Amino acid sequence: GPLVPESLQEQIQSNFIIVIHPGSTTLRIGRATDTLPASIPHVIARRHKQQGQPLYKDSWLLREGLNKPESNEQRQNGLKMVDQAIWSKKMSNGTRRIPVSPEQARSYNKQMRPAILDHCSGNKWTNTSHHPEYLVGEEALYVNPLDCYNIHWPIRRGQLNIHPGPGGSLTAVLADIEVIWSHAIQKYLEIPLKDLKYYRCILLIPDIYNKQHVKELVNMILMKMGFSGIVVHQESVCATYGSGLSSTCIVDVGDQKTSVCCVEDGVSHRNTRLCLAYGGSDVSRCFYWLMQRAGFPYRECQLTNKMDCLLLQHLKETFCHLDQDISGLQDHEFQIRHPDSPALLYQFRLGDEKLQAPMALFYPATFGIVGQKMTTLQHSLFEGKALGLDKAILHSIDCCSSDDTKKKMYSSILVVGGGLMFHKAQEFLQHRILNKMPPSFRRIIENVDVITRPKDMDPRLIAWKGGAVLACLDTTQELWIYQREWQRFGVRMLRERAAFVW
Ligand SMILES: Nc1ncnc2c1ncn2[C@@H]1O[C@H](COP(=O)(O)OP(=O)(O)OP(=O)(O)O)[C@@H](O)[C@H]1O
Ligand SMILES: [Cl-]
Ligand SMILES: [Mg+2]
Repeated sequence: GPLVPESLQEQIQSNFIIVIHPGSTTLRIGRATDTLPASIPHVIARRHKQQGQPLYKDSWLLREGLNKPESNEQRQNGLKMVDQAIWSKKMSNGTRRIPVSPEQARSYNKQMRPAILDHCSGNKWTNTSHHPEYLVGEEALYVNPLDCYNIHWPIRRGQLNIHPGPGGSLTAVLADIEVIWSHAIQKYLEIPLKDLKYYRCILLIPDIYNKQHVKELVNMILMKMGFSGIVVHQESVCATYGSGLSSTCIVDVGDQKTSVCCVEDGVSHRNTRLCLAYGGSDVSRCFYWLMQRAGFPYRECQLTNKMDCLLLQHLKETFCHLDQDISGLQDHEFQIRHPDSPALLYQFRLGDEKLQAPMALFYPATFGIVGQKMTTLQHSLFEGKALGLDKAILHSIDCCSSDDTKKKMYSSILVVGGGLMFHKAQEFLQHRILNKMPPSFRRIIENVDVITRPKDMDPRLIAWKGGAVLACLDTTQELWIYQREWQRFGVRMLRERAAFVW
């Protein structure tokens, strides 16, 4: 409650604490005093050192296992489960939702031609005339695909993006992280790197984390970048802080990973931890596939193409919904303003695809991913099969030992991150939870409450905000690990001094 005059707010403690929340697609970074953190595409373009090197592009909306022999059938059967769930749920007036045909749409759609809004789109490729060794964030996304740059996303599906080839070693990934993080600090926080010695860092990490990798990051923060101290915490607990819910089931739907777990007073219960290998991006790809069947008028779209991918993400965020009551064929329009093209405006007609795609989050077989580990527990048949979001929430809560805990968890489900930012998502999910949960508890419990915009904030920023909040906490004074303790004892510090059980 200490209100600080503007003449002094650059001198309070939290002005010298940098809060860092990495993501597969977006880095969120800022001073603990910033109201909004900077949001950067967590990506880097690196120049070739020679002529005639093959262009490496990281996968984004594509991933392994989409084209196995079984992929197409699995996709089909999932979409039938989605459809069954859609039909099964009556509309507000109590009637059935009348399905509309993809073919009916296709007929109208591929008579559609784009109009031009402008001769030039108004966007251009990042300029690389001066041969930068690298580019970061949005500048990286806008590198002409024909330029001699490899594109690297240091994080995929919420873990370090290690893979065969250039940029895929642990060391390359760490160097890319450092370059990306350092660039953001100088450019957006406007903090010279030589000054980091006066700063401390709060690093948010996944609920289920990799000890070795966290170790490395901490080493990077303290030793390579020059922060004097650091505090590491799980993004799930931070989410609870940012939202003000001491006890709650937390679900973080990101672009590529979905976390579920139960948190009780700053503690994520290991036995309740689940990580699912899908998120917003999978929905984006699915929506694309559905739209193609409806005669999607942009016919030269490709999933391997960054600009197209931004378009698909955007289309999903504009059209997709989880509202039973929005039905029928609707007339829509969208723009394309890519570099090297005109500003284009497209008419087209969409039906159930707008609802089917987001619901694949509850029927993830729809993604048609075959032969991959899809589910992860904290230190198998259950892993290779993808688990719907609601089943995961339930399963997680069911892994609480106490029943008073469970009462608390069913009663409060917090949903965080961007992945589930669809219209009516809160209601939609609250409805499934009621019907799907154990009926014994459904009675004992006054209501199931799903929270999506707590305090009416941006779900993408809740955890980051919690990180800042964590810096103000009294118990936090004892969490800091400082450079010299690290240089000396290293990993021993985390075992001794981590807020969570290392
Ligand atoms: N209004 C919206 N409607 C639907 N989806 C949205 C909306 N806004 C953002 N998203 C989605 O949120 C996802 C990104 O969420 P977020 O930035 O929390 O992920 P991340 O932290 O980068 O990824 P991860 O947590 O998987 O590592 C993207 O798939 C994006 O399309
Ligand atoms: Cl906000
Ligand atoms: Mg995330």
